Amino acid sequence: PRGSQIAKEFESFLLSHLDHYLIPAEDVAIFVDTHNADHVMLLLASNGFSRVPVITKEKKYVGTISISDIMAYQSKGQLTDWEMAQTDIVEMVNTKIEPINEAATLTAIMHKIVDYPFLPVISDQNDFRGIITRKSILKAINSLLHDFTDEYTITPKNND
Amino acid sequence: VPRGSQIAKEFESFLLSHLDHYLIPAEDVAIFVDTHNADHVMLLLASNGFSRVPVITKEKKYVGTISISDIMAYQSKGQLTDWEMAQTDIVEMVNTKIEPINEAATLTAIMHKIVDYPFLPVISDQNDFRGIITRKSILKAINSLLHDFTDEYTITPK
Ligand SMILES: [Pt+2]
Ligand SMILES: [Pt+2]
Repeated sequence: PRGSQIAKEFESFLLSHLDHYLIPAEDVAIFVDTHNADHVMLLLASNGFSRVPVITKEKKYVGTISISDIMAYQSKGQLTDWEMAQTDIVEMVNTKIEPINEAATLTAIMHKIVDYPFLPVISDQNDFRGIITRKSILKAINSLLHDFTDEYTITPKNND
Repeated sequence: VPRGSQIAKEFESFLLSHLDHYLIPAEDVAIFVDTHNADHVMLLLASNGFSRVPVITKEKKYVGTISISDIMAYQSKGQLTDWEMAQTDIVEMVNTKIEPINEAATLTAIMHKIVDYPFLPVISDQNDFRGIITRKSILKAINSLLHDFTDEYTITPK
């Protein structure tokens, strides 16, 4: 059979704080597929971002990029610094984090946010809608842990 | 004890009794020593997939954290040459912004602090490094809470 779902009461409460875990595309730092390998490497080391979403000039999701992705590509094809200043990031884009849909179940988001630091949210047409981070989920989880008892009563159950 | 807004005692009880393994021990956490040369640390951080790593002393005592952005910022601050950077240990570029939590910290405080930082170094009263609590390990426990809380508890509308 299929696995367990999160309690309907928890899913109901968290869906009243949707604004918290979904971070819109306009508030998320991104790189374009046509951007320079060396330039985004210098930028990733200055900003100190583990990995950043890569999108196209028409705002469509491509993958993610990190310093370790660029550095692995440099070793793989023995590319010099001058050659890296002429290479776009399309060729070294990480596609391991499978993007979730806008209509994803909160039970799936909770399972996937454990595995990845962030989940890119896309439309059925692959338009980058934004990201869901471990931090934004924990903000909503924190409100749940403090305010769940405002609309709900929890009583212990004895199974013995 | 005049405590403020606390997490529900039922949630705190469940998280403490079933999945208290969110306190990743010091033996399972990758670390750097404060004497490790900056360039080799930078090369290691760029080879492995790590945003920032805890820095402990030779005597397993907490010092701070290190990231590529910490080393690179120190390099431009003093426009240091690559041979000057080779001799340099990471203890001069260490990041002490993440204030370590105590072993005796409340779960309510851990939950407020894990939102702010990707991980919380857990230390003793003598600053002995005990391990870390990550956003990932907290989310594993939170996931078990969201699925199995109703095993020992009944939730009814108020
Ligand atoms: Pt690099
Ligand atoms: Pt560097």
